[PDB]
Amino acid sequence: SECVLGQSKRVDFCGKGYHLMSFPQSAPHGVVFLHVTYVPAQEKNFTTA
Amino acid sequence: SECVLGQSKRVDFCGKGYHLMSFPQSAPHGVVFLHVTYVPAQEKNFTTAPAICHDGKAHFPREGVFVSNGTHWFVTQRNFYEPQIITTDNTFVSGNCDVVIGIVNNTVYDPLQPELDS
Amino acid sequence: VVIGIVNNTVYDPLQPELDS
Amino acid sequence: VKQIYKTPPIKDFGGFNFSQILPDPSKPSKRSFIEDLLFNKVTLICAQKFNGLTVLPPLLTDEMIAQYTSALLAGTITSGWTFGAGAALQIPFAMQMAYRFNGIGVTQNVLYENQKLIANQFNSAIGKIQDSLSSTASALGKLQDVVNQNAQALNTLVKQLSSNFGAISSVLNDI
Amino acid sequence: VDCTMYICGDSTECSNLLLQYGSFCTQLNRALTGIAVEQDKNTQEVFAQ
Amino acid sequence: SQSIIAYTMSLGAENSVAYSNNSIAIPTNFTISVTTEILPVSMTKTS
Ligand SMILES: *[C@@H]1O[C@H](CO)[C@@H](O)[C@H](O)[C@H]1NC(C)=O
Ligand SMILES: *[C@@H]1O[C@H](CO)[C@@H](O)[C@H](O)[C@H]1NC(C)=O
Ligand SMILES: *[C@@H]1O[C@H](CO)[C@@H](O)[C@H](O)[C@H]1NC(C)=O
Ligand SMILES: *[C@@H]1O[C@H](CO)[C@@H](O)[C@H](O)[C@H]1NC(C)=O
Repeated sequence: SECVLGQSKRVDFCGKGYHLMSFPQSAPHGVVFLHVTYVPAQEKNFTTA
Repeated sequence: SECVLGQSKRVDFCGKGYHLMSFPQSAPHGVVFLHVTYVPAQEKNFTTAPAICHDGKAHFPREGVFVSNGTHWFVTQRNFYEPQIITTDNTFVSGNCDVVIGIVNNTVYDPLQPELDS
Repeated sequence: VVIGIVNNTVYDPLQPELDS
Repeated sequence: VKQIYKTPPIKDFGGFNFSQILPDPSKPSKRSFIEDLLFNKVTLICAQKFNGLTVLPPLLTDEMIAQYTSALLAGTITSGWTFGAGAALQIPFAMQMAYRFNGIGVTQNVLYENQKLIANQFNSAIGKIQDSLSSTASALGKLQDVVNQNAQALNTLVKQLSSNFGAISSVLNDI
Repeated sequence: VDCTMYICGDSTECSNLLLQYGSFCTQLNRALTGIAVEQDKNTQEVFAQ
Repeated sequence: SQSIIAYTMSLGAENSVAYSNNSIAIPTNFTISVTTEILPVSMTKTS
């Protein structure tokens, strides 16, 4: 309901980190989720105010 | 705690589709919830474009989408039909038109012109 | 009131077109 | 989902490749490319007939589950989350990614300029699942463990008939 | 809990007689081991995030 | 001539939505429905 049919505002519920979407995949006596999330990279040391 | 005590953004949890509110009702060894939903209807599809080019700079709809009825272009929220003229007040600019793909050339109206009289 | 506020210039988009 | 959605053959998603997830008519079954690997990896099977044991086939066959999954896939691709709350209003995937970027807190521009790299990264990440699943047999751990637990429980129940529980013999006819 | 020790203990006649009850002790030991493993599993899931 | 049939259950309706990169569907008249939900709370306090 949340990961696939919408964007989950929760954290670490749909994949790792900020959630984008999930493409469901079936399996014998189960289901496999292709969680898609947003992961930042290349941090810097900028000053703020 | 979510459907009744507040508004829930969860999908198909407090109601099928966009949830609005809920009204609990007493039942014997149970709870009857009168959830209130919000389902869009009366579908209609138009042409669109990701960005808009005015003078070599790419425009984006900010909080809406670029649509058009074939004669006039408009900026409206994706969830409702509220067309508005492409203006800087509801449009933000970043980058040039070359990088963007699918950008459609159009003119962005300036709300300052009416006030620049006299 | 603000603590740690830094001083820096802020530009006005309407300054070039202020003249009527 | 109350309706079975489908993806038009054009599949003009602006570089986003859904072959691994969408149905693959080439294979004998309509399940997606990934689905085949999962089913093969997951699959004391079909060896319980004596002692009155019987197994009821599931109401929703594997083909029906695959069809439901394909319908959900098609709804998610074109209509995004709109079909999960009402009419299936199609939106381009290139712009659906931008719409979602807004929800997390990223402006649509970032994508509007980086769409090529974003689509390439999405394809690589989704496309890398095949190799990870093939080279790792523990990716299907939960289903394998539950199936093995059920199988061993059934085997123990069957074997319990071989114990006399203090009786002279374990066979009623012999007794 | 050691099923054989708990039911019988050091005695050998009781241990021999208990073999007539199939593999109940094995099932109980397996269940206890599963619960013990699940305890650490929950601890790790809750804390090791 | 009513009787009992044995068929393959339909997996819901079939609706293929036209999808193109240059087309977007936006609603114009929303509707509001009421979704009733039932959930048991407790059993009888039998002893
Ligand atoms: C960032 O700067 C701080 C102090 O200015 C320093 O302690 C830290 O190591 C720096 N980190 C990186 C990744 O440059
Ligand atoms: C999309 O537009 C076409 C015409 O361009 C129309 O026939 C069709 O019904 C529309 N579909 C939706 C879901 O708006
Ligand atoms: C949409 O698809 C058509 C043909 O299917 C193509 O000519 C057009 O360039 C596509 N739109 C964009 C923005 O590339
Ligand atoms: C930040 O830390 C520096 C070093 O301790 C100090 O001199 C300065 O007053 C601090 N400013 C604020 C706003 O806390």
